[PDB]
Amino acid sequence: SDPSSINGGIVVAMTGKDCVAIACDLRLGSQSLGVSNKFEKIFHYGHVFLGITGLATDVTTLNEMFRYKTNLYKLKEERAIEPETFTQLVSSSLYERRFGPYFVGPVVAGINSKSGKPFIAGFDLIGCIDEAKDFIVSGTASDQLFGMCESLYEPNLEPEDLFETISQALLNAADRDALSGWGAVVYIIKKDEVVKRYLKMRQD
Amino acid sequence: GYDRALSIFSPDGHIFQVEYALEAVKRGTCAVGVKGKNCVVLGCERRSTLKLQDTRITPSKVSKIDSHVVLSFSGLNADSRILIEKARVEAQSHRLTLEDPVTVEYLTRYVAGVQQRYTQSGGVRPFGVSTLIAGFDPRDDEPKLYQTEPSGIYSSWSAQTIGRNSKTVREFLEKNYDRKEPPATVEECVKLTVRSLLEVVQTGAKNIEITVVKPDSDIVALSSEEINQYVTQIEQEKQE
Amino acid sequence: DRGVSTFSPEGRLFQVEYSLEAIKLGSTAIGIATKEGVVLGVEKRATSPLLESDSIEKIVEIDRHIGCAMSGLTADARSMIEHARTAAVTHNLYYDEDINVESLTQSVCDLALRFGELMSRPFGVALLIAGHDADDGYQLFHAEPSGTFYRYNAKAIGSGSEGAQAELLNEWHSSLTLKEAELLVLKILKQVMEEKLDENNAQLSCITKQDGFKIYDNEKTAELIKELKEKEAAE
Amino acid sequence: NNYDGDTVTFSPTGRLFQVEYALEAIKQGSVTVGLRSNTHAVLVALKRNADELSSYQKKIIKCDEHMGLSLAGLAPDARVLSNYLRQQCNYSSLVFNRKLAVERAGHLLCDKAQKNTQSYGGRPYGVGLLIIGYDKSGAHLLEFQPSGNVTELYGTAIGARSQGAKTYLERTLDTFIKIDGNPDELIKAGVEAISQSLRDESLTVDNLSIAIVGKDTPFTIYDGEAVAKYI
Amino acid sequence: TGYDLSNSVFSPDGRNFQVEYAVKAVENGTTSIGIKCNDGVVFAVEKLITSKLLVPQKNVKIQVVDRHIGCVYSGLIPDGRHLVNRGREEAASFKKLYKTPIPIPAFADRLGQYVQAHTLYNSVRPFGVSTIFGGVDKNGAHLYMLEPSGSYWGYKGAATGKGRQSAKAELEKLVDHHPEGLSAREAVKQAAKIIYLAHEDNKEKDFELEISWCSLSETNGLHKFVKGDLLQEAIDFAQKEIN
Amino acid sequence: GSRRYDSRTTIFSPEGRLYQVEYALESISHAGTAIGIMASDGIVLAAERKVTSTLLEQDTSTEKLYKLNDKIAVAVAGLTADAEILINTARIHAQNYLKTYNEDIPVEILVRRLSDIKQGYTQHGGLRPFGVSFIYAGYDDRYGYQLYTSNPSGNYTGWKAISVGANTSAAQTLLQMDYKDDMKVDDAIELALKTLSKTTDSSALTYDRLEFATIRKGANDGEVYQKIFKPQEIKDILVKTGIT
Amino acid sequence: QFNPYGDNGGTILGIAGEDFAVLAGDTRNITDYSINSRYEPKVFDCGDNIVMSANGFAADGDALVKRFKNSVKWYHFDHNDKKLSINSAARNIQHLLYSRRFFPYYVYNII
Amino acid sequence: MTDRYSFSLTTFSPSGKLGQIDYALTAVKQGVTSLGIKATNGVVIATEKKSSSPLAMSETLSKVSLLTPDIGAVYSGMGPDYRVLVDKSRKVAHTSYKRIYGEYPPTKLLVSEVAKIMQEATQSGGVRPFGVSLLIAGHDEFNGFSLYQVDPSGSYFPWKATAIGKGSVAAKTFLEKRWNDELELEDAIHIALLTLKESVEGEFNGDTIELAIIGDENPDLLGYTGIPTDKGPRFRKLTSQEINDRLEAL
Amino acid sequence: GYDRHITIFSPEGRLYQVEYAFKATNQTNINSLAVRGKDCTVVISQKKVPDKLLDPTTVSYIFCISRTIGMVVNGPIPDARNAALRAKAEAAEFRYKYGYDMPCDVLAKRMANLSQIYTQRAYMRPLGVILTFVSVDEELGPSIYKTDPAGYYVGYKATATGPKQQEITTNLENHFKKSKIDHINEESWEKVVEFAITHMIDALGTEFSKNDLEVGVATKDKFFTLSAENIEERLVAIAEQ
Ligand SMILES: [Cl-]
Ligand SMILES: [Mg+2]
Repeated sequence: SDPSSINGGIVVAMTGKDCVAIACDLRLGSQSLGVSNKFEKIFHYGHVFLGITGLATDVTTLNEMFRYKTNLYKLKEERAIEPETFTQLVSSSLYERRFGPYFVGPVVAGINSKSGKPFIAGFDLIGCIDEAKDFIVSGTASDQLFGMCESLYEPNLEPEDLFETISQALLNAADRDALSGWGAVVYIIKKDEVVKRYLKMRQD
Repeated sequence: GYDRALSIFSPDGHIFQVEYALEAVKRGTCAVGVKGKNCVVLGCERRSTLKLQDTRITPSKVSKIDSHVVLSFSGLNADSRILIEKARVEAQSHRLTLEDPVTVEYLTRYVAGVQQRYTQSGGVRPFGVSTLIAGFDPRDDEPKLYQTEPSGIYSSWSAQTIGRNSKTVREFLEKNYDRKEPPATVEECVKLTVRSLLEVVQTGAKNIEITVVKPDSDIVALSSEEINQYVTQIEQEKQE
Repeated sequence: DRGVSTFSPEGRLFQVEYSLEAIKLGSTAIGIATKEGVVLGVEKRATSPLLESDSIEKIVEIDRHIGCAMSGLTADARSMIEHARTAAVTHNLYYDEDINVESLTQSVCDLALRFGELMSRPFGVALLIAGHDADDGYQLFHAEPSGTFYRYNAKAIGSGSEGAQAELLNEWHSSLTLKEAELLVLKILKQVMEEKLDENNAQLSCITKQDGFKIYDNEKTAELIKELKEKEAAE
Repeated sequence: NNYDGDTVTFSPTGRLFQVEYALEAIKQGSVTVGLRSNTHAVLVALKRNADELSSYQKKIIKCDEHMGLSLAGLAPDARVLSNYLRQQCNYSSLVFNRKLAVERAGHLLCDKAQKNTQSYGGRPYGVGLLIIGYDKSGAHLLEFQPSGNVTELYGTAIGARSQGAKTYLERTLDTFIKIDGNPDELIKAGVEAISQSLRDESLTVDNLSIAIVGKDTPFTIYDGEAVAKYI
Repeated sequence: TGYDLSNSVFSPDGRNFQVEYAVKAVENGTTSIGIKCNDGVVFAVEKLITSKLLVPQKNVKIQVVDRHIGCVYSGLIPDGRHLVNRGREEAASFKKLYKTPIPIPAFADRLGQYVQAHTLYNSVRPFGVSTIFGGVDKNGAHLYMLEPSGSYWGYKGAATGKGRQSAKAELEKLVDHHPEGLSAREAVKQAAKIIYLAHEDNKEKDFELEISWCSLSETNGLHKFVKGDLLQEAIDFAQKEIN
Repeated sequence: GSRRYDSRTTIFSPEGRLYQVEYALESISHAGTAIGIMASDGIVLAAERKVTSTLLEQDTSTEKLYKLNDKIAVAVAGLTADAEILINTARIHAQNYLKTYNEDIPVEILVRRLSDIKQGYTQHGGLRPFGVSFIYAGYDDRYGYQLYTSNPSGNYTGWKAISVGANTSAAQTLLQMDYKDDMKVDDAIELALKTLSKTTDSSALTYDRLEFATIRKGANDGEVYQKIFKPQEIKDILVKTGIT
Repeated sequence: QFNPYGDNGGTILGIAGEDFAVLAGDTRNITDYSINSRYEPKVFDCGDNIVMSANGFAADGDALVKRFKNSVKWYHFDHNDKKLSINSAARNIQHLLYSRRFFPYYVYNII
Repeated sequence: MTDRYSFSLTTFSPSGKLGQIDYALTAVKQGVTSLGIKATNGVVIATEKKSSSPLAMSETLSKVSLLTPDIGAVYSGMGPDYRVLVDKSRKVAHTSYKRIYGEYPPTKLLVSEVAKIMQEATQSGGVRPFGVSLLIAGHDEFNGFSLYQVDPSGSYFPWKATAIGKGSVAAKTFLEKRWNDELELEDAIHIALLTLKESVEGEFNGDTIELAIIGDENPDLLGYTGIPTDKGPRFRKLTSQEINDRLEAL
Repeated sequence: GYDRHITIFSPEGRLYQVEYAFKATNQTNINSLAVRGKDCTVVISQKKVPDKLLDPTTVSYIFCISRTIGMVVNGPIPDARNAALRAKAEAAEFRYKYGYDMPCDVLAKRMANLSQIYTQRAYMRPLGVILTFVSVDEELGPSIYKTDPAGYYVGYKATATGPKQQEITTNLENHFKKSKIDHINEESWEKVVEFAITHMIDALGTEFSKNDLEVGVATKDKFFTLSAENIEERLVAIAEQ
């Protein structure tokens, strides 16, 4: 019944030293039933990355919507949108549905191309921004991710160290949630290179 | 909203805007329709003032309204798109509500009704377009060929032409087309359609388009070489 | 320019008077009412020999007991016929009965003056509405774009109207049979038509209480034409 | 001239030509006569035909059991205005259980016609009406002009050659007003009045149209052999 | 030129010729007047008897708004009725919201704004009437006169129509000869006289006199028509003065 | 009323022409010449800026060549302000199609529609038409490289090479002469610039009086790249082809 | 909560003969256990030799009869004083009733 | 009532001219001279305060207007038309941008929105074109400093320097000789004052001249402290005294 | 020549309907004047009651828009009242929405914007009036702001409007050229009214009785008009020195 927990899923993002990381599970379900193990929840618009948890139809709908809006932004501005600006666009677009909201938990991750500063942010379903320095969590295992991130995270981690921290936070949180798992993906993001790694995890 | 009455009567009982819409049709490229015993052929002129054209992507003169009905026209090109779109929407709407494809007579009556509506509606001008609508009714082997015009009147024709120099090709068809014995085959029907256009067209190269429609949704457009063979045979017989 | 609903100094609506000129250019239509039925006949007037004449539909069914012939800008008649048919059938829905010919005619004429700056101009077509009901029997009406309708024993509209009306003045009497009326319409049509009258360029129809509204076949009309020629040659 | 293109334009002398042209349509229309006593009110109308095969255009329309009118000019405009009266008479009955006063019916027609004379796009009504009725203050006769002017009268006439009938009624004023409790004699005076407006043609059985309303008489129309008595 | 063909168009003078043409329709109409007295107002009007067939005392021209305001006008009669219908709507909405009956100055502006609105667009025609109106409110008696342009002022006496000059001259004499004021019953008598004197400009056809009044003492501040003996007394006084 | 002042923008002449469309075309004939040339391996768009000034900031300027999406571009001839209204509608459009079908919009579908909008202004509404002619250069996987034009009438046609704006009569003759079907982009670039150089009303054709763009499959492997040329890049290609 | 319906009781009876018909009904009007009126007419002459009675909720019954009487009046105006047949009246009443299909007239009707 | 002018009042003539736009440009020509010059580290916009009466307080009438903290505007032509355009330009900067992206629009996009409004008045029903030409100077992070002209047609062009109105032809010639790509802001202000003196007849001082700049951030004009990233508006209107100081070194 | 009937541009770039609306302004043949004191703003206007039948108390071109703002109009009374009613509505709406009294200059701008719309939109005609708004603003002090049919508005040290505005304008110009200040250096408003009347007398060259003038005075937190007897007292003080 609860739209935020029908399909299940999780997203987590972390900052490092001159880098960010964003990760998600691959599960899509109908409550107890597992339907897909290839439902990626992370999308990118230029160099800005967006992870979305919650109701899958709204996840898909919002992706197509932000693709729409960022493509027009670029044609008019003659430049790619930045994370700080995109974060405001997400907030705006969610609050315009204040009394009929998208049942989602978005997470923005990216590096400002000009300043070089790593940036992450999270939202509630109606646009309240959570701009954090350390990490952002979202999904059905958000409580689990908070416990892992808060204990495992330390500032100024290098990309290859940050990878291990975010991966372990995700994996162990997912294994304590019935509605999350069935695969996992981690994006490691630097100012001009991005690596994407699929993790090996238990498939139950 | 803009409500101005543009189409109105004049002292002598004429609606000039509807009559001036017919002048736009007179300017348009020639289009011809000929129905045989078991088929209908639609011929269309392409003015050769425009070369360096990309014939792959250029809007074709004959348009499919459904799988069993086609529509050609003479007059303003942009106006014709609006009629064709409406006709296509209605064709699907008819299938959706009555579970049968439109008859050629029904589709013509709809298109003609749209044209008429634009002759007594405020803020709009008449369509500068006359159409030839051809095809076969579902589960029927009798050929159908109708004509419409800006005023909204429509009628069925054994053979008919519209557009520039249509007076000349109609003259040709009136003496060559026999009702008691129409073109028995596809060849005879296409040949007569090409012959009629050769009275007006100029060159028989890329200026003539032909589209054959047969029963049971069998519609095909002839190529340049196939048409050129008809042009060759006609003139070789003429040299005598 | 000038308003569409403007009065002339003589007290007439310019647009209504101009629409009447368009009707004079239209093909001839004749109606004759008798005690055995009402006959309706029209000139088809094909613009070319290649035009399949049977597709020319200038006589039209409104209901089983009401028919209609037209003259002028015939494209304008389609929405009037549509309204008439809807009115006739809607009344059958609400009242479980046939609708009076006068009431139907009145419903059509209510559209006439709904023009201004609603539609942008008056209709450019006149209608002969013929029918039968239990109250007033066999009736023939002439519906104009002015919104006025007159009942007639016999009436001609179109290009040869005043010549035909003068002929209908002399020929009509209250004891006419249906067969006599059929021949009389054919006689007058043949007189005012440009081309020679035959079964392909002219159409007959009638409305009787028993059989209702019927458009005549070309084979049936052809015999009535042949019957006419012989009776004119008889004296 | 330059000020007759639409109804929204005054002339330099303060005239409204479109309204005056609408008034002209009434003068072209067939004659109709109205007159009343203290007990009854009568309408007499000369109907017009297109030709010998045609019927005679109806001139009188019933609005309620106690009210109705005769027309002169554009008949479709009379149908619109009479329909409006029918609705207003009916609104008064359904809401207030009250028969509409004839004077108030005139005020409503005046106000409806006026809106058409002050606004752009529309046109004035091209018809004149003679309304008769019997209400709580007795018998009544009204004359409606499409300018908006409505006038309560003892008797009157409108249409072509209406001046002849109007003069007759002006002489007969003292006589016909006293015709109380006698409907046939009041109609006779009306038929004799409309006869003063005739030339060439005379009153035949399918030509004449009469209507009456009174104290214990609902609004009824007489046509055909029902008016042969008065010829 | 062409500036007079359309309403709401300024001429090179700065004039609205269409409104000036509407005034010509007012000047063509019958005479109507208003007289402000000690504790109220009196309205009177000339009704031309076009024919003997006109029923006497039936075609009433003076109209009441609410229960305390009287309105009379000269020119196009339907335009006046339209204006009064609006006045009644304005008065009804005022009382609905504010409880108290509409004050006369407040009412005057409601009409003024409405008439003025019909000089702002070419899609409407100006009003073909000058309207004399007034009554009694909490602050006493008020008399107003409103032109086609939307212009209105307060008046001691007012007159409009074909016999306005004759009337105005007579009103000016009353103002001079009665600085302390005029009584309500006197004003009715004087009103009758002025209409009779103003009838010399419409002397072809005979006429019918119609008078109304609002007075704090005589009518309890309510609008009433002058009827019966009081009307006949005023007619007799008027007939005596012309002879 | 208001009827007095209505120009009646959507009516036929006695000859059956649309007055305003014809007059809009007359306006466009005074606009800077724009040329499109389609090759086997790409498309070229060339256009002439109108009598510029030395104080005009060229590198941030855009009056002729606009980007509709990653695959489709347009050259403008006529009122720039009118063109931008239509350009933004076309951009929203391509995005609506992409959101609905999850595929890039076919070129013709985008063209047909801008042309349908233009058509509407000639048939209803009582408004003046858009005084704009477009040359559409685009690519999709159905027809490959495509050139279209649309004008204020709302009529559109496909081309191998085409010009709009000023001196189209002279420009079309020169293109018809030197164009061949087996032509390549580098050759088409040269043809476009040579044609402008001969048809221009200016004394000489320089980098500051030109806007230039190409659509090439000359992108790393099976994909398409749009290149809007910079002022310095236009200056280089003018020297390369041997015009300056 | 506001209940827009009520029950005014009463009973009606229609019997058809060979060349006649009767429509009877009691004259009592009630709410709950109280009597409102001992004589409140419930059967009406609607014109054209038709009698009608709407039994149940009096306010809806009075409104329907009032509307049908009005329908008869306009049938005369629109169709040249033609007599409304009983079968035509019945069909007309169906459309009056079904026009409020989603907020019904709480009455059983007999003509 | 109702607005019954639903048809265009600007239409193409047989020659292809849009008459009302041409006539609007003629109204701009009659208007008082205004100019704009772009420097390396700023932009300057200037105009004459043509006072209608000496009793009128010319300080209350502002020809140079702030649109956003980093964008300013000046005009030539009809003043009332300019005033309403500034009101709409200020509002559209919020509704179509700031309320969406949480930041002020870049110069070119705000100009684009203003241009759109002026184009619509050239095609929509029952309206005339705006009788003004705007010069819009501004700064934004990714485009730097910029100067745009916007005409009655809705067309806009970026300029290094330009002038509009009464003596624009002479003023543009003057600017062509003096302008280079290495100008500092103070040099541009000096050139602006020289250029503007040629078109002015009467008094030439800080009280008769209106001049503003887009330059460095003004933290003193921000109104609050505590947020490092908020450094204040780049738009600044020069005072009467500040102008007179630079007229002594003229 | 339909470019002279509606508000569209002529070939010269002019709006003739706006220019003709300016000419309607002087149709009443009345001259007005406005000046500022230290604590007050005074506005005077000629009063002409030609007809003896008129109630002179109702003849007025000065309006009380709000408690603080007063307005004098130069132009025909129907348009004047149209503007007055609108300004009153706007001033009231402003206070309701924004929680403080509408300033004089803000109201002037708002009315000027409305006037601008009539010069651009075709269906609406310009009002043939010039509106002079006066108050003692809580931020700006004594204030005079004037609006015209073109949609133009500006603040004033002093101002004059009417057929003989130029004569009054120059008279005021010459006074402020001597004193070298932007106002009338006077404590009481009574003496500022006396200044206003005196300088109108000198400029127009006509003497005034109590019924020939109409005076409006703006002080802190209220605007009010003077009665005939208040003006008489003012005229007596002028004559006695
Ligand atoms: Cl505003
Ligand atoms: Mg499991």
